[PDB]
Amino acid sequence: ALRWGIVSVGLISSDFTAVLQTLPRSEHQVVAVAARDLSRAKEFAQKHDIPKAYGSYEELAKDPNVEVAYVGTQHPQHKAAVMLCLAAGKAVLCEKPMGVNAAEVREMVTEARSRGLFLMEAIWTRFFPASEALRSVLAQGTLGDLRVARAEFGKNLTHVPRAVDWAQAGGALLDLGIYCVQFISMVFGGQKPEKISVMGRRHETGVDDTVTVLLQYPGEVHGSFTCSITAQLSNTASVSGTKGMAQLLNPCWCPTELVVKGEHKEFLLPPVPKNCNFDNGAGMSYEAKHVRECLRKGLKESPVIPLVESELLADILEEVRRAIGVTFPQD
Amino acid sequence: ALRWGIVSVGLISSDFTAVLQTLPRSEHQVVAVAARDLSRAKEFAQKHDIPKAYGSYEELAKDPNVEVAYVGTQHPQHKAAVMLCLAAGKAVLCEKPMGVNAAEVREMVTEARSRGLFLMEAIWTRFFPASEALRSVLAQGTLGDLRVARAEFGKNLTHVPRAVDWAQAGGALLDLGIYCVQFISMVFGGQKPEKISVMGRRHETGVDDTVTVLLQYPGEVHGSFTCSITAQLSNTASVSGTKGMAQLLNPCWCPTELVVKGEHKEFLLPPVPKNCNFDNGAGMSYEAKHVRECLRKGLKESPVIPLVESELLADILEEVRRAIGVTFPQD
Ligand SMILES: CC(=O)c1ccc(O)cc1
Ligand SMILES: CC(=O)c1ccc(O)cc1
Repeated sequence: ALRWGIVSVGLISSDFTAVLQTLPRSEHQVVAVAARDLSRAKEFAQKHDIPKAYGSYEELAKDPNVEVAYVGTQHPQHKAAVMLCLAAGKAVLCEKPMGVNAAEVREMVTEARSRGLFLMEAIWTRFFPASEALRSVLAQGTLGDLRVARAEFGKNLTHVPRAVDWAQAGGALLDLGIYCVQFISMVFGGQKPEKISVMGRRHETGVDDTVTVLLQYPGEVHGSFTCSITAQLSNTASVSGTKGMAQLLNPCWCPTELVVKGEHKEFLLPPVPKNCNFDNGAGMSYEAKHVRECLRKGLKESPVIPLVESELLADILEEVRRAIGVTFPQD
Repeated sequence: ALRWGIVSVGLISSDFTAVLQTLPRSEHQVVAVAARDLSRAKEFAQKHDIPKAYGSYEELAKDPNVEVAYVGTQHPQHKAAVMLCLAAGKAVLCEKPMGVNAAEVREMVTEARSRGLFLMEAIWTRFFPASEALRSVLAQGTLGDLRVARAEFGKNLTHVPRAVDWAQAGGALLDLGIYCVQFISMVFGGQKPEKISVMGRRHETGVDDTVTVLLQYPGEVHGSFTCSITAQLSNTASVSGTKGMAQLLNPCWCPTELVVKGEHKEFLLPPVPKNCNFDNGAGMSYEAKHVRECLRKGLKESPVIPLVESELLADILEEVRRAIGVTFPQD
């Protein structure tokens, strides 16, 4: 079994741990959990049936029983936790966005690379059967030559505390834009944009509110997206070429429906678990299964989200928020 | 009755004439028609029950029986036909886009203004009950403070001859972009953009293929749209603020469905006529009825599409196609 250690005990670690505990037991075991104090960790481990509990991440890094660490901390805390894990020899699945700016990402990627160890950013959307089916449509030429891609993700998240906090690097871009960038990047082969234009505005709590971006891609195709922490959007993503459009329906960040040239196709979520903190949370299984296959083949990264692309996604996102003046201390 | 004269006898003049012939007969009469030769005009007049037929537009301009002229010619032929009508004292409803660049529009607007005569661009979408209801939602503050608007209109139109012809000023912008610009302008009070960014590409026949535009509007809100003559898009338009989204469903350029915060509302088309050349063609009635009310109150323009806005829409569109290098002889 792939032996997992869970770093941090917040909402998203719950969902992930819960998902992992539904997988075949000869395939995945949750073996440890760390929090920033011992009691918060004993409670999670009791609630989630994990044999070992730690009051620091370093102690989990050092557990010779953990093979892969899941880093589910909040945005600014990923980098130091990932590095601890990599130094101690663990493969790492890091929550999104892997880092707060590009230099954090290069620094994690370089460590992983130099230590010969697996690192992946948990852009879970990529492993949903509906996204896979979309990649297959693109590979097959079904839409003809491509022309334009589009993504949207906005909700009123102003009452979701850590969504709007300057000190947690929240904001529309880092919470929701990341899904738009990864989608656009995916449809255009992970290629580097030739040019980016941005418009948006700020929110009163120190983060970004609403941001639209235009990306010029090679070969004369382009994307645009819009994200927001105040305005509801349609929350779909599309790609179109000379023979038609393919579209991931709302919710595009955890999609279960693909529409290709008018034809609908549904891809159901696993049955369990059922009361996840975040919607469609059961879909976290797809990436969990993905990390296991990669490790089993001895890969040091995912071909589906390669480290060199995580770096590009972080370059793009930082260029976007620099265009509208939004800075974090880490820059 | 408002006595109409029909300039040009192509597909769109058919639809319009057909619509006019369904209106209360004490409200509208079609009294003449002109074409570039007498036979093409006698045939249309026979087919459409119009008492008088002309082999030049000048002869229709000069008919003292016509009160308002409908100029349904192709893009490059609007300006000379409108001017003939205005010189001869007729009110004019001119098909979209009124002109091929901004100078054509200013020149028509100036003539209309100096002669004390009604001119309107036939942006028919604006008079659809669903668009009216959308304006009302905006006026009521139902979406909260606004944030962002979005529009799309693309279809494969490469087999529609005049859509892709350099010499008819076709292209994505002038055939479909115009609907996106007018929508975006409508949602933001007809205000002038602070800034525009454009990406797109050309089509092999001398026109534009696929174009996306980002418009910065005052008060820290923005729009984006995408149009295309090769790629199918979702063909919807939306606007969102802090309390939700309103959306005109496909087909957004002649909409019958409005979705506001999840709540659907349908607005049926008039019953007749039924086999129009263009979809939802029956909806041309709304603008026809609009021209009559304006003339009855003695207006020299529409408050719904004022001449000063037609000029701004033409400025925007020309700036957009100049950004990607697409020029017509008239520039
Ligand atoms: C921010 C985000 O990814 C998210 C996802 C699911 C929710 O139910 C609420 C918020
Ligand atoms: C280009 C356009 O406005 C249009 C409208 C309706 C159609 O059925 C086909 C094309």
